[PDB]
Amino acid sequence: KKVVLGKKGDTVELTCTASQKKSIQFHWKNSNQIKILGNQGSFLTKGPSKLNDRADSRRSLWDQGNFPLIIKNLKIEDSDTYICEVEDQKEEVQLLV
Amino acid sequence: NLWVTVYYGVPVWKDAETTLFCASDAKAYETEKHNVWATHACVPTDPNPQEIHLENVTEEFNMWKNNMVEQMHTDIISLWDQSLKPCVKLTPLCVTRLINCNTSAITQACPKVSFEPIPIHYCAPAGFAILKCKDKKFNGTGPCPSVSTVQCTHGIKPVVSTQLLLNGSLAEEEVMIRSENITNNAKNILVQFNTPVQINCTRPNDIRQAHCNVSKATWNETLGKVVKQLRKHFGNNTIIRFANSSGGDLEVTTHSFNCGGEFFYCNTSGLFNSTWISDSITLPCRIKQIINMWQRIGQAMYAPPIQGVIRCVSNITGLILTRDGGSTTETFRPGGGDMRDNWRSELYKYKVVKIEPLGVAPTRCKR
Amino acid sequence: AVGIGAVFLGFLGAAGSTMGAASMTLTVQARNLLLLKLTVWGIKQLQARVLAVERYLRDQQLLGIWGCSGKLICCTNVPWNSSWSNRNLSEIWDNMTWLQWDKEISNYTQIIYGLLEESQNQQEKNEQDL
Amino acid sequence: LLKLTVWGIKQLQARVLAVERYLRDQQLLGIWGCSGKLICCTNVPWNSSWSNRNLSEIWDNMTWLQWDKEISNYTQIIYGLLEESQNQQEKNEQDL
Amino acid sequence: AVGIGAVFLGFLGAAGSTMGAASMTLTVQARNQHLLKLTVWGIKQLQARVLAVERYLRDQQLLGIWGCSGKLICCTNVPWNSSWSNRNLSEIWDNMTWLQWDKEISNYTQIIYGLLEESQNQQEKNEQD
Amino acid sequence: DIQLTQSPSFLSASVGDKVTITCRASQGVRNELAWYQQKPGKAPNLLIYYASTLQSGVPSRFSATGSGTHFTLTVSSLQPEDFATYFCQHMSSYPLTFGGGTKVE
Amino acid sequence: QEVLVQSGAEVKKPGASVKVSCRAFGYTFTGNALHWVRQAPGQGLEWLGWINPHSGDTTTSQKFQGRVYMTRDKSINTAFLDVTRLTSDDTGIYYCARDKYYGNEAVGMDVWGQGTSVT
Amino acid sequence: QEVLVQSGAEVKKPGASVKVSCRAFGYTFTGNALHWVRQAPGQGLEWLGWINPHSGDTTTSQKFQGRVYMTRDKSINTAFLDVTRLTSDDTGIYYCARDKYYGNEAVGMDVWGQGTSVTV
Ligand SMILES: *[C@@H]1O[C@H](CO)[C@@H](O[C@@H]2O[C@H](CO)[C@@H](O[C@@H]3O[C@H](CO[C@H]4O[C@H](CO)[C@@H](O)[C@H](O)[C@@H]4O)[C@@H](O)[C@H](O[C@H]4O[C@H](CO)[C@@H](O)[C@H](O)[C@@H]4O)[C@@H]3O)[C@H](O)[C@H]2NC(C)=O)[C@H](O)[C@H]1NC(C)=O
Ligand SMILES: *[C@@H]1O[C@H](CO)[C@@H](O[C@@H]2O[C@H](CO)[C@@H](O[C@@H]3O[C@H](CO[C@H]4O[C@H](CO)[C@@H](O)[C@H](O)[C@@H]4O)[C@@H](O)[C@H](O[C@H]4O[C@H](CO)[C@@H](O)[C@H](O)[C@@H]4O)[C@@H]3O)[C@H](O)[C@H]2NC(C)=O)[C@H](O)[C@H]1NC(C)=O
Ligand SMILES: *[C@@H]1O[C@H](CO)[C@@H](O)[C@H](O)[C@H]1NC(C)=O
Ligand SMILES: *[C@@H]1O[C@H](CO)[C@@H](O)[C@H](O)[C@H]1NC(C)=O
Ligand SMILES: *[C@@H]1O[C@H](CO)[C@@H](O)[C@H](O)[C@H]1NC(C)=O
Repeated sequence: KKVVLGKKGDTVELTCTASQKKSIQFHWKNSNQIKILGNQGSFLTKGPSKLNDRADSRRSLWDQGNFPLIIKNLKIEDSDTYICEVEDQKEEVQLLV
Repeated sequence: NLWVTVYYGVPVWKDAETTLFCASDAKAYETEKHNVWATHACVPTDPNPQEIHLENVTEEFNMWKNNMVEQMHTDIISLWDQSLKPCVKLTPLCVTRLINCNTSAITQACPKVSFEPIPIHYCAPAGFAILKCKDKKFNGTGPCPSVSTVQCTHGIKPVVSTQLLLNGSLAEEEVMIRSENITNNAKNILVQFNTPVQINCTRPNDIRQAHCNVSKATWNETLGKVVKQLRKHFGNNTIIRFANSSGGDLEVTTHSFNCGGEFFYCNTSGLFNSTWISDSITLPCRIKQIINMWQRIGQAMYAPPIQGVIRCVSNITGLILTRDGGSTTETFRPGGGDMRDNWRSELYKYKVVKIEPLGVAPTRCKR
Repeated sequence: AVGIGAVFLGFLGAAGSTMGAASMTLTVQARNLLLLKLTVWGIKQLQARVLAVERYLRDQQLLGIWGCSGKLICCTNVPWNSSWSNRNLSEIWDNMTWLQWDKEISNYTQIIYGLLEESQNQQEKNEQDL
Repeated sequence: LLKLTVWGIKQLQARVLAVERYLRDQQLLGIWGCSGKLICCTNVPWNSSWSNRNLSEIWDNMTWLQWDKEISNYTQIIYGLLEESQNQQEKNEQDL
Repeated sequence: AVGIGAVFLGFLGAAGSTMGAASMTLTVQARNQHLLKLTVWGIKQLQARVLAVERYLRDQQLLGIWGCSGKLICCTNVPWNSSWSNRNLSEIWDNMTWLQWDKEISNYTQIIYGLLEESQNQQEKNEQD
Repeated sequence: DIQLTQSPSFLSASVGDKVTITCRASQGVRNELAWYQQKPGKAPNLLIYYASTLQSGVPSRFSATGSGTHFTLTVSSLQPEDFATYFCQHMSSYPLTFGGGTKVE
Repeated sequence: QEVLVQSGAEVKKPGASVKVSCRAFGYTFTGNALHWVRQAPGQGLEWLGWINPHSGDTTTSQKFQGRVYMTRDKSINTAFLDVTRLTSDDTGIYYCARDKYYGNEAVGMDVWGQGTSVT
Repeated sequence: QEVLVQSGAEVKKPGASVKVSCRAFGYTFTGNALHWVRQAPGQGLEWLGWINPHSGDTTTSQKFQGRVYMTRDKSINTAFLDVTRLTSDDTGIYYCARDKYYGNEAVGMDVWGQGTSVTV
């Protein structure tokens, strides 16, 4: 699985590549199965997690298949394994501080 | 010993994915901007609808893998691109981890036009047929025993609204809960009422303010019906809670719709606040000019609103709710925004089939 | 018991009935298979009528290829091979719908069409010529 | 192009209506058991309650107009009998 | 020799092939500004479709008068003349194309059509009565 | 006509009993007779057709037997919702006529 | 789902004629034969007639010929029954009943109306 | 004018799969069957198999099953030969050939391509 390094107080991005190049309903969840962010069609929505105002995404890459997650002001608690759900595919990305 | 005979006209069908013509009811002189789209793409309707109730045959329906939602969607995108011309468009283009995207910008002459939805039928061409599930307790998927052949459907209303369903069709028996997969925490939950909730949501004679009233008692009884129906699926002992929203853009975290050629963004913080265990409410709408288009990725800038009175009254008929599955109690944060869910809830009992009237059978005939 | 005659179930109205009773009403399901407004609305109706007539003509020509022109029910000369989901005639004609039959035959139907086209009208013909 | 959108639609409609009428008549003959024959002859017996005369008188002393004026009371029973007593009676015995 | 089966020569693909070889492939020749887009481009194609349908129906009606209804290879009861350029059947069916056979009886086609349509089918259906 | 006589007419029974009620015909009607129930103030409801087959929606605790001119139905367990009037009617030949009535209590 | 919807109760004088309608919901009206039946209060069921809603042919018992007449309307899917020379013995409740109609024969009456009261 | 155009010279490592193409010009593509013929350098020509371009049926000899695959494309009039599991003995030239195909039987090979050179 993919493992990424991280530093405290810095912005990190995680990629989640789909098969085709259009816009597909996806979601980002943590290991506790709490929603972080996702798209309802052509918009952006966020979850009830603790990373509500520290997790954005690049809107223009949704028309290329990539669904990245951008985390700003990273802390000690943000080191989990992150699950990306798209096209009945669950991708695991391990993040550490 | 026994041989083969062909039979012409046998009653069989296969699952097809063809296109359909609309055939709405256009007046061919009105400047509604729904009618000028209808008079250039729809033929007039049939005043004698054909309905043939079938015998004891069960059909395996499907809701979330339909192939009329994607035919609704392109037609409504064509309507919104040929009807409401915006002033400034911003669509990302991004010609191809080594990539950079630039935003295009076109400028078009933007007038202010009328805007109101008209009822639209969907009628299949010759050779095909439309099956309708007449079961009043339909789960949404699986088999349906009471199927009926319909020439074409009722008048659907192309409502454009997140966070709430406006001017929709009603259920028969009680409030119904439809989902692709409960206990997934990623699929939307569609809720259909059995009574309409009246909402009067208008701009009084500050221009960027709008008072938007709903009745408290009918909303309370509707939420009681909703919690009574939701308690069946979760164990009948779990108290649920209605939160407001969780972040997102302004076109999701509020209730956003169109009222007379203007974009209304009304808050829903005063509706989903109660916790259910075992006279009127006003809403602060802010009319906008910067919007995110639901059809594609991009931003749109429009004109200042028309001075005067802008009044619209409508029926709230359905809800889109999303569970917040954690680690007990459960929370239903009402989200939505994907517009396919705003048409899959009203096209949930229809199927397109192709007749193949040519069968073969073994008999004892000769020559 | 006492009776009065037949009834009229409608177009595609016998799909739930058995094969031995839905084959008597093939006539009903074979009968039904056949300025700005003058530019827009009329030409779509005209195209729909032309498309329906042409589909019926193509399908009747495909019936006429096998030596079965015009008739709703006719007999051919290929034998029923036992690998094509063999059953008794009573349970086929009394306990099945036509939908279940085309569910149970759909893996082999193109072979049936090819055997009907290659034989019969190209085997009764080219043998009567010699 | 004003001559095309006025004089073209009506003539095409008339041609399509004539083609559809001829195909409906040929479909009715195909249901009756005569697929393409002009004169065709069937299995239904001629009941004598329908008005019979001598064979020389019927085939030599009447126009078709007088015969169609005379038989017009009893035409639908003839049509139903020619449907059922041929193509629901010759069939269901060849399927034995 | 070894083989797989038949091939698809084309629409008019069997022209030039022998008479018996083209007699098995008669199936492949018997089977064959929004307002401005629906006034010149949308009516000529419809007229062509109606013309093709009406031509096929009138020619199939001309087949149906001869007693063949809707068959491809039909058979009738008319004696073939010792005239009309009679040869042995092997040279007709194994050496000549259909084009040369139509050019050989180009003069004598109407007599054959009058023998088929008139005084045979009316005579046969008179004999049936 | 054809006369249908029920036997016996008025019954008293407790909850959970075995009851068999009889319909007699003046002529042999094979099996072409059907069994109905009418509640007071409501329309009659169909229970048995072809004298031996259960109507869909009828509970399985009811049954019906019989041949020739002697037909019966049997209820294995009486319920408070099963107290109404029971009728028998034939359709082999004209006229269609019903039983005189069987009220249970 | 399959129900039969009629008109209201009627009160008529003797010697007159009364009209009752029955409309079908939930099924194709031209598919099953339709029966009419009466009830005097306190008596057993006795039967009037039955009609095909496709051919329009009617059939009545040996003691009501020329007394009742049955017609049909396929546009509104309504069957009409008319009773002439009303007497005191015709006072009662009215029912229209869909026959199940298996094998082109009479089988049983499964769908009923709610009864038209005539007096 | 009847010609067959093949691909260029391919270079390759052993063990993988390679694909060559043959496009027909000057005749209708669905009329005559196509043979595939291999020639080793310094040896004689060797025959692989043949495909009917209409029905899609392919026939291969008794010692290239699961190693040689044959597909067609009627929209662009092409025949694709897929050679898998490449060894050192497979360096040579490829020929696509039009059968004359008289009376639905193999008669002879009249039209040949310019050839495709493969080195492994
Ligand atoms: C779905 O809907 C279809 C039609 O819409 C229904 O099919 C009908 O089913 C009924 C029975 O359920 C058929 O009616 C009768 O079937 C009887 C079967 O015979 C047995 O039972 C009788 C009971 O008295 C015994 O006497 C007998 O000995 C057998 O034990 C017969 O009584 C009748 O069939 C007779 O007549 C026919 C000609 O009509 C002959 O071919 C037979 O051989 C036999 O002599 C009678 O037919 C009815 O026919 C069915 N309809 C059709 C069109 O065939 C389904 O029941 C319904 N439900 C389901 C779940 O599928
Ligand atoms: C374009 O033009 C050519 C003209 O040449 C068309 O005709 C084809 O011609 C060749 C021969 O030139 C046909 O080849 C076949 O040969 C088979 C065996 O070869 C024998 O040939 C002769 C006897 O014919 C002798 O020298 C000797 O016995 C050989 O053994 C024959 O079996 C073929 O058919 C013969 O036998 C069968 C069965 O007995 C008979 O039914 C036939 O009538 C015939 O006597 C034939 O001779 C080839 O088949 C011809 N094509 C046909 C007939 O379609 C081309 O067809 C034409 N088109 C194209 C696309 O090229
Ligand atoms: C019958 O079908 C089987 C399919 O397994 C086939 O192998 C066999 O050849 C067929 N018999 C014929 C065509 O006579
Ligand atoms: C002849 O016709 C009359 C009336 O049309 C009818 O009553 C009679 O039964 C018929 N008889 C025969 C043998 O067809
Ligand atoms: C054959 O044709 C000739 C001239 O066309 C004619 O005189 C002769 O009667 C014909 N014979 C037959 C049998 O048709």
